[PDB]
Amino acid sequence: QFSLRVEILPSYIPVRVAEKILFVGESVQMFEKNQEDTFAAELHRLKQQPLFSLVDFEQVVDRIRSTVAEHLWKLMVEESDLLGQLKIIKDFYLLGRGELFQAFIDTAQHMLKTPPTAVTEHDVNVAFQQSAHKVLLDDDNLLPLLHLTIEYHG
Amino acid sequence: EIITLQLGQCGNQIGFEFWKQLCAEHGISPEGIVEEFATEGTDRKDVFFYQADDEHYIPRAVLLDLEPRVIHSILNSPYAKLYNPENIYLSEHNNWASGFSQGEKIHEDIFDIIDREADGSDSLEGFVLCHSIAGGTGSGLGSYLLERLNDRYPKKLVQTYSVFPNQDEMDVVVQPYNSLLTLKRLTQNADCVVLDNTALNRIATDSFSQINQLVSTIMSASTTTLRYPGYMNNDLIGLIASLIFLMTGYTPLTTDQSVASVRKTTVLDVMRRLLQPKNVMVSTNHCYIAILNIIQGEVDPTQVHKSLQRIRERKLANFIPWGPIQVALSRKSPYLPSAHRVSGLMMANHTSISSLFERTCRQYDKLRKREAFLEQFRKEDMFKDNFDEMDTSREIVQQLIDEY
Amino acid sequence: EIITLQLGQCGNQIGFEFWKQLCAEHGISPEGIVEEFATEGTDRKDVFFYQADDEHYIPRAVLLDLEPRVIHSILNSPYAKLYNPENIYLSEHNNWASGFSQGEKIHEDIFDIIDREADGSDSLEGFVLCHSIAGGTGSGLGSYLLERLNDRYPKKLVQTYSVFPNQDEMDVVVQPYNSLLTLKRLTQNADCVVLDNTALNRIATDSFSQINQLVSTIMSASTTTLRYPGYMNNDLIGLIASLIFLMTGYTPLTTDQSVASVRKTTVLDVMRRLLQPKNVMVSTNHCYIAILNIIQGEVDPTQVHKSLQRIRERKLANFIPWGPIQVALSRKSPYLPSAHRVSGLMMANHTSISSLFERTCRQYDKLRKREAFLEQFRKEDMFKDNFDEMDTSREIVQQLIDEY
Repeated sequence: QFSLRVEILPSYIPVRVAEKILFVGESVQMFEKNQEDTFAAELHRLKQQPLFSLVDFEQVVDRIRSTVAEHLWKLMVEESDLLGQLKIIKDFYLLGRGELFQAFIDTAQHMLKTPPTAVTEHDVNVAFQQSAHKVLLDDDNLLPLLHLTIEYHG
Repeated sequence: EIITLQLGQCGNQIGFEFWKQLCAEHGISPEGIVEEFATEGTDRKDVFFYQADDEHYIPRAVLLDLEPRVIHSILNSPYAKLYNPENIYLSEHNNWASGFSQGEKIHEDIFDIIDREADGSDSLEGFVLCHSIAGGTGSGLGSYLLERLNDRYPKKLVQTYSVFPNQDEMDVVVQPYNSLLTLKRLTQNADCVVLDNTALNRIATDSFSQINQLVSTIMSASTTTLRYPGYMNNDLIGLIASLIFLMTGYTPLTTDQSVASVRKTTVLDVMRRLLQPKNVMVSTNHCYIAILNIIQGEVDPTQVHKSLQRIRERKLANFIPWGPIQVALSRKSPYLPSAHRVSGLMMANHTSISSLFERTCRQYDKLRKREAFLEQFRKEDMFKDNFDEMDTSREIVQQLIDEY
Repeated sequence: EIITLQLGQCGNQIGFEFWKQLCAEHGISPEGIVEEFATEGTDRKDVFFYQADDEHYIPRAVLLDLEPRVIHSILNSPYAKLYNPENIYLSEHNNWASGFSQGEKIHEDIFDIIDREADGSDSLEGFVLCHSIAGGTGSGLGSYLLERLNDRYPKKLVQTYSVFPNQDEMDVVVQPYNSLLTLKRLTQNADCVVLDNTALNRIATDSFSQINQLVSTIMSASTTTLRYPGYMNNDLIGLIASLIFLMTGYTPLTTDQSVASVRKTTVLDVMRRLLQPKNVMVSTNHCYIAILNIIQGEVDPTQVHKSLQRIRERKLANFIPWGPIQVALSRKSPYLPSAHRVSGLMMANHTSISSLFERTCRQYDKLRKREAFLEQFRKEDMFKDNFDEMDTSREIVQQLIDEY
């Protein structure tokens, strides 16, 4: 998790490209062919220029930016399916699968009108687990990933 | 979950075609097998079916009848193997008193079957009843079952699809008595769908197979959202609370040959069509009590709001002066062709239904003054001494009419 | 948007060929499909058609008739599937009184259809009526519909293409009564296109198929600019305000075989030709009230100004002494061949039309003095007691003639 600096940033460099730099790099450090050497020739080329031309500094950054972004979108959607994951969030977070909750509310009702204690946190995770099976939803995937929390004592 | 109690020839058939429609919708094979294309289905099946170790699905249905012929024919159909032979019941060997007497006689086995079916469901919600109120079988047997059920299960809903006798056509000569008694029992025990052959066949025009296909269509469209979970209206009790006698109407009641006119069908035009008396399948500035419109297919809530606004401004409807509709949306089954771009079903409570009883009362009063066809009734124990039952039933119906 | 109400055999046909012309212009397939070349079309279609979920387009038309034969033949045409079977209406089973009586009898279904069609349009502008004033069907049914429509919809325009009986030819023996009554109703309710078989066939010379093809041409050319939005005259009300009884004329009324003479056709020569009595399709220094010329094809406003100047100087026309024309331009459909370099249509209001009624009045007065063919009229309820209706209608027409 890196950040950006402004109190040391140059003057003639705009913050817009500064943000572009901060993203194109972190998208590599986190991520742990021909798209590698050719840009090295581009950067080296600028080192030969006897005059710093911002109008050209962006035409090399933005292409590098758009290439990694195009490469990242390929993974964030196709390989790592986002649609399936968003479909999970809409169902459970946003009450998309409301039919699961009317049963969970039907069961785990008396154990919540009382003030919360140190034991109620587990008294509901089971009831929620009794619920998913009560709606014939049988999937060991994405079932243990959902853990209800009880903000107790603060 | 839910149970279905269908009585008499009318109810037996009603059930046959209702389950035909259901298995068509959910991709259930005639034998109870599941088709390959429907293996990964998302549709909820527990509501009307329970699966078996053999992977087949069994309806939560019970067959009752005073006579064997109808069910025997059913078991000769391609759908025969689907039903549960254990649940089906047939009398070993046309009057309401006789029907109720038999009901008193065969309490034990019927309630055995009902209990067995009930204990197999974790979250049973209510009951569904399909029967005719005129014939001897349906009327009396439904009366007895409703009484003993409301007594046995005081925490379950009881929904019925009661078929009313034709009146313009002069079928049961003793229909007034059976109808009046069944209505007594319905008011005194039934939680909540009136049906008449007259207007039903009128709309069909303008065999029992097609009539009851339409009726099963109505039932399935009523239960769609429950079958297909969504966001709102995820329970039968939600339905009932939003309305509470009823009448129904369905827009896309089109023959298999009448698909040629693929009319651009908005939501506005449908919801409008559901309002006209013509589409109300049943036959004093009488007004409404409640209206519900369930819409299938693509739907934009902006369109729904616009339609509601325009209809409200056009004041095509009338409401009670002493009290302050509803438009719910569902999703079509992914299997049956979507020949209709958007479709609509309407269930409403309207005061005009009172007239029905006024006719039957008029019919009944038109007989009780001359003691017509009471000889058979005196035979049974219930009417062996007197007929105070009849007087109480008539006064109850009169009270209901006054209340309306 | 707009609706078309066509009555009687005359109106039914008129509609058939009018919609034929429309579908030809807009590239609409006979079955309602859209051709590939017209997929990206810019022409506005909502005005006369509404599309359907099946991508087909349906006319905003309703078919009415006392007899089945004509419409039955229509539905055997290649264009049959295009129309909406729901809207079409046919009487299950030649007099004006009978027609109006039936209109009173069949109010409900007709207005049901009309309301259904109306609610499908956001910005309905007016009504279009096509009928004949002589025959029993058209006259009486149009009378009834106009009355109940002006009553029902007090904020919509009502335009008609009324066909007048031939007079030089002695067709309806009872024509004077029907014509006089229809004229009464037209004055008393009609917002705004007179038509006669005599002069129409005269110009045709110098079957009903060709006559009504010409009539449909007139109608389509009248509605062109509305169909094809431009800068000015972008609404029917704009048309009506610029003029307000009418007569019409069209220059390029040329056979499919008469294209051999490709005459260099300016705008000046066309607009000139539209003025002559010969081209006026209908048959005291009588003068004009208003003139409108819609011009199709390439047009230079300098040419238009020059033509207007020259005609004004040549004083070929006469105007009212007590009050102070109009030349609108449109664009041809991109599909039909532009066999004409520039074409012109004229609609005018001229005092001479009064003569028409003077003839019919003379006809009617030539009968009322001897009570000819009143036996059938007495049969109907409207003329069961007396015929004060007739006297009022005659006096109204006399008042209109005096006003002219």
